[PDB]
Amino acid sequence: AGARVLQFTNCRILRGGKLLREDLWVRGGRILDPEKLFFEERRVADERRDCGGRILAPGFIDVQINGGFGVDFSQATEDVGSGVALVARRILSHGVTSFCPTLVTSPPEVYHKVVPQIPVKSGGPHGAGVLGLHLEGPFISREKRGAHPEAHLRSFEADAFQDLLATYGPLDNVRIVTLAPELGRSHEVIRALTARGICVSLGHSVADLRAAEDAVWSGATFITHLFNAMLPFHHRDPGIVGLLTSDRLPAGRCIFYGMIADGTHTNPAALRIAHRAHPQGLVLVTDAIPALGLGNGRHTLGQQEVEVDGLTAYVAGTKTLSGSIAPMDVCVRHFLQATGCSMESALEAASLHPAQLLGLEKSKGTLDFGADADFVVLDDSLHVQATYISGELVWQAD
Amino acid sequence: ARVLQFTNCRILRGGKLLREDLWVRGGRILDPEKLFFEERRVADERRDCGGRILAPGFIDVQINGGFGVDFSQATEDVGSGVALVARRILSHGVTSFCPTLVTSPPEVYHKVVPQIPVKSGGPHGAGVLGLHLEGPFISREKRGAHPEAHLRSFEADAFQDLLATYGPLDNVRIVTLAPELGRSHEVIRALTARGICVSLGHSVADLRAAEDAVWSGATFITHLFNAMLPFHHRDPGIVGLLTSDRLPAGRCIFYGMIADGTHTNPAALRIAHRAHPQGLVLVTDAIPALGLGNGRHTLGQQEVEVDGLTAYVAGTKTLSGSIAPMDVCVRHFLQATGCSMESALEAASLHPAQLLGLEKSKGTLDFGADADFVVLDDSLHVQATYISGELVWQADAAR
Ligand SMILES: [Zn+2]
Ligand SMILES: [Zn+2]
Repeated sequence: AGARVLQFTNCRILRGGKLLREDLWVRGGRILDPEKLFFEERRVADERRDCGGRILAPGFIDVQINGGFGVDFSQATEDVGSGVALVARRILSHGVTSFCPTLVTSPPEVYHKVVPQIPVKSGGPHGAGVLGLHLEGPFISREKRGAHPEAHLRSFEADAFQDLLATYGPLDNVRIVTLAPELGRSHEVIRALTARGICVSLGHSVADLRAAEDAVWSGATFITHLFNAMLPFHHRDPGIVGLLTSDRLPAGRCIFYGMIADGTHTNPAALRIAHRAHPQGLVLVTDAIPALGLGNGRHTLGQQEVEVDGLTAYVAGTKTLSGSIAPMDVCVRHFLQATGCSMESALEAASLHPAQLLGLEKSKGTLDFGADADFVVLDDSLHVQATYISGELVWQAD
Repeated sequence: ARVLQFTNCRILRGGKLLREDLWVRGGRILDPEKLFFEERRVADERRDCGGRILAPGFIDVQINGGFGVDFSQATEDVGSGVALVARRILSHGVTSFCPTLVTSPPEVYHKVVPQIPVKSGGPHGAGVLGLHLEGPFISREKRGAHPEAHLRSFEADAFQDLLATYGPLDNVRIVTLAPELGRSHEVIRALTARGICVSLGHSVADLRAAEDAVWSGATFITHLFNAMLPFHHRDPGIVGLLTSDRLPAGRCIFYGMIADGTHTNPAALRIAHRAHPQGLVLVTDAIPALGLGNGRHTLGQQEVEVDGLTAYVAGTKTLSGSIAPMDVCVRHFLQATGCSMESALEAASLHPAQLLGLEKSKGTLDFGADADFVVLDDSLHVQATYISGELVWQADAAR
């Protein structure tokens, strides 16, 4: 009640699935109902900001990003925190206001050192907020390891959740774990992780549909880059993609799924068929690697060497895709162009949906009253012109 | 000239089940308001439907035979076999169909095609809308149950090669071919210029090849997912037509699906219906073993064995068509997709009518259309079948 009231005017705002010609009101970092404010507090805006007719949408949330701008999160470097901060800062210019630093399959000693150095952290002028870690691997399949090194894959059979605890170390900073559910004893691990509030995602897996459905019933709620590093859809063997159409899942519970809309990992047909089959679950992720923002050269991805050739990142010396160099705003615009969906659907896939996945939909991913005032200013092509966190301008184009 | 009024019914009209009466006169659906312009404003007969559903009669555009009849055999009485099938499928809710012939030697087409002409429906059976010729101009890689020995190609003289194979095409309504065949573009233009629907099937065509064939005039896909490349995130193949933005504006690509519970799992029916609901066409793809069950049968030049309710080419695990009737397919599609009753009924009637340009006379309960319709309960069991406003089959007479 003791903070300044900001009124953003001459804008279209994404609210309730629609672009509305309505002002955005903010105080103390949260969005205000202006009618409630005048009718209970009898207060008007302390400051007005003309948005020039542009679009305001909730800031993007990237739940799978391995690094960027030369930073590799899967390295136990001397200043891990500095690298996270650099990425957090730079992705503001991509419209990203929250993200999950992601680590790929690594030896346990890397997790033991890196994980405690990347805790949850609120966004601000210092960069997008850190929502917690996404640990992708090592409990994934050899057949679909993709860019993950075979030598550091692990399994559960010995002592299940304790094997995972010994591998990663304390899980306080962890928010998502990608695993392959066909691993023996995955049920016990999925129960333990979700009981601790950790989202379980299915990926890098040769699981069939029934195994995937079992994993959802155990508590899994996410699919890691749909179509990538999993078996294809077959009309008598649907695999993980079949989760998008399954009627055997808990009634009314939304299974979410990431898609990499960089133009290389999935064709327009795949983005369209998923968006049409299950629009509410689609989550845009960058799956970015350290070459994000650099565009070329040799980089690392954990224990692997990565080479960027043209606009595509491969494990050095191979034709194995190893992440993306497309920032989130590029993914949003590509998803929009490739699917022919509405601007609202593209913006929701990059913010609302990841927020819902993580249970944050009351504070992030929306412009609803009471939510955090994390939003981006967009032109009609969905180019980012400005980024706000807690109602404060934290990045502006030039 | 009698006016029939069906009362106490829900009718499928405009994509909705409406509690409205159905009026019929002269074999056609009647606008009751037209009676205000005539001398008599009351029906000559009223039929209380007990709250049941009236829907357009099913249209099966891919059925190879059934009940011991194999359309792809040059027997001494081809017409009698077609009539037998036509008669029996009334009990499955089917009031029109396209007898389908599989890959055969040219001598079979020359004898059989002239003996299966278009024929209106009636008490003697479902109407014949024309022939569906599936093959022989299809891929070796995806020939399925079609015999390798009788596949053919176009490269020599294209449409003339097709004419020499089939003989005169007057009775032909659909041709399934693989568009990656050389000179397929020419054949597709020639067929569609003559009013023949071209369907893509038994093909390893990539998406671009499939889209090109649509631009050439193709409007149908033969049993989606069966005998074609899978949906894939690098190149979706023919299935990608359901999501393509590269097709002629305003053209609905239609696609058949076999909803027998064996040819495609529920995920496939769901993913297609959600990606492109307006194009989905239910076909039985029935084979001569329909209604006979286990044992040895034929499918054209092939021997077929039905073992455990599944049809295979004898001595193989190669699927060779279906033994599920259309009403079973309708109910399976409904249950498997969770779609509306209206969507399931439209996929079995409206959509195949639209494919064939017949939506003003078949596949609808619109005014002026042919009064071909079925009486259904809420589980979509067919309890009665009407053609030209006349009752031609009834499940029982308990009511
Ligand atoms: Zn991955
Ligand atoms: Zn076929």
